[PDB]
Amino acid sequence: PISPIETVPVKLKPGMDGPKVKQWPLTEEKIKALVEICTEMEKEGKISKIGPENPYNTPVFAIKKKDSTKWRKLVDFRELNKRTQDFWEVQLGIPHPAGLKKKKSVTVLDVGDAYFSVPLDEDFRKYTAFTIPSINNETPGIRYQYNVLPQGWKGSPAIFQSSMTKILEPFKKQNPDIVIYQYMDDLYVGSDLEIGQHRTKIEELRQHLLRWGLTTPDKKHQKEPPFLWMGYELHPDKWTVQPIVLPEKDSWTVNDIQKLVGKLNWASQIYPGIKVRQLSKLLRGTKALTEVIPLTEEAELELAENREILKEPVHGVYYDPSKDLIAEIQKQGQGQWTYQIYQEPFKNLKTGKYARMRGAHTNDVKQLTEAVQKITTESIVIWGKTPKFKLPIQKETWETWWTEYWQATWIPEWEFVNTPPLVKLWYQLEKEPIVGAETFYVDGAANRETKLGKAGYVTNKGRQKVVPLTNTTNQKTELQAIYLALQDSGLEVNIVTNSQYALGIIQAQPDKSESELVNQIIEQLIKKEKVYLAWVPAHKGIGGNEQVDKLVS
Amino acid sequence: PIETVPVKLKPGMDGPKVKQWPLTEEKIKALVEICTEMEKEGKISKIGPENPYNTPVFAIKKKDSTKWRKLVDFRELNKRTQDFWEVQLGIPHPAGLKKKKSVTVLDVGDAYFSVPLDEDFRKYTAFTIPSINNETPGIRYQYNVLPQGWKGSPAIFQSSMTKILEPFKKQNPDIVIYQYMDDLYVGSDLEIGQHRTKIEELRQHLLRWGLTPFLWMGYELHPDKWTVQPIVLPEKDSWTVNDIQKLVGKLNWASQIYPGIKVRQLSKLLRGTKALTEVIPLTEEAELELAENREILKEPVHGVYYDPSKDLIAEIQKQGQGQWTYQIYQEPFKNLKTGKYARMRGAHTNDVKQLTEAVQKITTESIVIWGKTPKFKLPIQKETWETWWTEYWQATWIPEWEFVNTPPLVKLWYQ
DNA sequence: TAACCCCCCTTCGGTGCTTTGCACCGAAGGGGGGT
Ligand SMILES: Cn1c2ccccc2c2c1cc(C#N)c(=O)n2-c1ccc([N+](=O)[O-])cc1
Ligand SMILES: OC[C@H]1O[C@@](CO)(O[C@H]2O[C@H](CO)[C@@H](O)[C@H](O)[C@H]2O)[C@@H](O)[C@@H]1O
Ligand SMILES: [N+]
Repeated sequence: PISPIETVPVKLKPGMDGPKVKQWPLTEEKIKALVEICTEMEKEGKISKIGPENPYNTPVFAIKKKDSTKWRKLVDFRELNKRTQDFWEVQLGIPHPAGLKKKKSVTVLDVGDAYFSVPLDEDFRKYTAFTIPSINNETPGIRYQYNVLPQGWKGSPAIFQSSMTKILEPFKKQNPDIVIYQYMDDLYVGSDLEIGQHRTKIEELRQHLLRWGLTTPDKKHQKEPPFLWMGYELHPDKWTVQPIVLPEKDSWTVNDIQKLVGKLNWASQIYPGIKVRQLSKLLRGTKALTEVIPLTEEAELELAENREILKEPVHGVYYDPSKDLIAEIQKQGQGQWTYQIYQEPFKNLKTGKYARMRGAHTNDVKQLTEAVQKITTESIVIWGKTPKFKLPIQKETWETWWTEYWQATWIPEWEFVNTPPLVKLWYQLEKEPIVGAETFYVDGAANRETKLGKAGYVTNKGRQKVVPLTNTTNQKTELQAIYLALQDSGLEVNIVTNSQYALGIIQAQPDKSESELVNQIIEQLIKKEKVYLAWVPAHKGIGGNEQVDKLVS
Repeated sequence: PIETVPVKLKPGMDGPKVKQWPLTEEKIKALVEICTEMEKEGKISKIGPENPYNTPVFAIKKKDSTKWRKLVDFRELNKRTQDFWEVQLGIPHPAGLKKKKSVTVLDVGDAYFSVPLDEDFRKYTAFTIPSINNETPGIRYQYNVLPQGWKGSPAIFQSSMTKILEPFKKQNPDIVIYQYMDDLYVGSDLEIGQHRTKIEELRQHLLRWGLTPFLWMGYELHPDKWTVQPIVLPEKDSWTVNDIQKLVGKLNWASQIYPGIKVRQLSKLLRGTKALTEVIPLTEEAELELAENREILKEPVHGVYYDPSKDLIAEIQKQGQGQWTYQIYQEPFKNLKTGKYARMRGAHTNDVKQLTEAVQKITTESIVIWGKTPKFKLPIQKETWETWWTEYWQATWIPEWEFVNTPPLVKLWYQ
């Protein structure tokens, strides 16, 4: 005698009616095997037959279980999903083995036929109607409606998942000494009890589920490590990911690299040093998934270095709340950053990488701050606290940055680790004009129609230059003018401009840019010894600003 | 046995659907304990995923407070909730509160937990408590009473509030009392010792209703000591070309605020093409212009005043060395107030804590002066602010904000 | 020939000020993973 699960009220979107889509042409191979399952569900109580008074319908079909002789049945409720009320998902994230505390006894079991053990809403079962062709639609055919949560309905995951929590709620309160990680129907159970009391605790829970109609088939009951859980392998003192499949195909399409880079990201959670910059660079462009891509020299070298990391097996450890969390970051170049999170040296809880390039112009300090932020949020999710950081940047470098930057920025408690390449600021702008340094009044202009322009400067010593430019913009000529002044000045120079655009970029001390021109300006700034940038308003009759504006306009 | 005040949303607007953000261990444990006690006491009830609404929740510790407090980010719900001024449940603002020598802020939100809430509106107060490492899916709740931090709670409770304060107000006719969100502002011109005494009077006066996070805390303000930060022009005896260029640029920016400012005679000093460090003396015409511009910066702007129907906007600039400037306005370049903060908590070590402090200081001043909280333009990168601001938040309300990046070309608000 | 969830890389269009160019950023759509 099972206990009935209270149904969850489900509605359609206001002013909308059930789905009426009828059926797609079905091959006889599928039409046959389906009718066998229809009767099985009717006998088992999963489905009801009566549907002549039901004007709604949703297509049905089936395909093969992954590399199995069995046919998998699924309903395309995409039309009903549009008409179904919106749900708030209670699944907020994916649990991670690096967050598991070591438990003396562990068990992993699943619920048999989860969706089909949860009663659908009494009033809503009518909208799940579906029709199967008897024999190629020769005869009307058998119609059915779901009495339980069907696969493919946007509300099934949230409803089952929440029902699972109410069922587990009493057991956990009456057994606080146990830890249960519930992910859908997959359950992780661990305790420091003796294996005997553990199997007793397991059977108390295993019966607690059957009372509410939830079976626990021994086909999915794991009692001996390594436990297969969430795509990992759980050993008593270590964990690792289930083996990864690296495509070795010698002819790479667009979709080949997408699948390739995808698996490398998944591997980067424990395999240190994974890089996907050059491989993903091949993917940039609105090219179809079928186009074959020749691997560049760097993209081929990056893939080789990844094989060197993945050829060797790596393991992760478990979390110890008594010890502090340590996060260490290393610079990999080209805006790539890798990190490791650990509590004791060389026994990593997990690893990761940050390679996001945000903004056309940036520097290593900004990217390091962003890597720290990603790690921080990731750590609060898995462990609920912020780790201590070991960063390849000197305290002096960071202080100079955050104290001078006009935007508020901060890094949590951290210490410097001398692990080249170090992060540094490649140049620093003066705060006051340099005495005895030539003053370049720069300016630029571009004809909006012809796209032609000029860039140049005039100096206090009578030095002048004007340069013609083709296929340019006002903004580009303003940067070009500054570049000219840096090229044509000594190691110390004062530069006066009215380009708010140019000053905003340069004052942020970028060390890398998507703009060829900005990178050339950076190259000049790194060579200088003193550079004072000053802004003045345009068209106000100021100094050489009015003079150079004439030359270039 | 108390009937519930019906509340609707603004027509044509759905409910709040804001995802819960990750919480630290200490914040989740404090929430579980708090929500456990609130469920026992009937103030909240668990719900399922059939409720499509959600509002972020987290916890704070107020200034010099060691116990956790629960805070719900009802910003999305407050914007979607019907304005109670149109329902005529709006609370007027006393222009004399900012004039009192001392103002104490009392957390009275705890009293909201006694009034029931409109049943049809309870589904909009849904929130989700997360778990570390996603061990358990989200645990969802909803409110059965007036929730703290909701803009309708002080409006619905206003009728009960005026009753409880009637004895205190009529025995002390000079003390001003203003209610905003879960806080009560009580200002007086009395002596500090007598002010704190009359505050304790109102505390036990509040017990005489609660007898028929907690009430005990109180923070003292002094709005009569609040000053403004005016635009200042340096005074030099000798000026370099760079000095006059900076001056001309600053005055050109300032002319958008003060229309009477002129820079013609000062620009002529920059006619040639000179080295930035060259000292050049002022012409007789330029000396009058500089002095005249300072006068114009001494007087207030013409036709700038507070419009109750317009929203308040606050801009903040990081000036370095723990200095932070801000301006409050409703129309661009028509500033209602300009100010500067310095030596706040976190100065010289933590930019986010200083900015969080500045946001709270400025909001408090806007509530006292206009009874409105401003929408903030924050000088910070979105991800940086979102990663840290809850670690330093110490108020029971949360203002609206957006993220700006304005490089300082001219030092306008701070020399 | 699909349901929900987390992540990364790319493109792209919407937004605003650096203006009718250029940059910031969130939504998708690709991929990886989980049930
Ligand atoms: C590829 N795949 C899967 C792959 C592995 C496991 C489940 C699914 C799956 C799917 C796909 C769907 C769909 N639609 C689906 O509903 N499920 C599913 C998930 C959980 C349960 N249950 O807990 O009972 C039922 C169906
Ligand atoms: O609201 C969405 C999302 O944006 C953030 C970013 O800081 O800011 C908003 O937060 C409020 C909801 O909590 C919005 O109502 C408000 O308009 C805005 O400040 C986050 O706070 C929020 O998660
Ligand atoms: N110009």
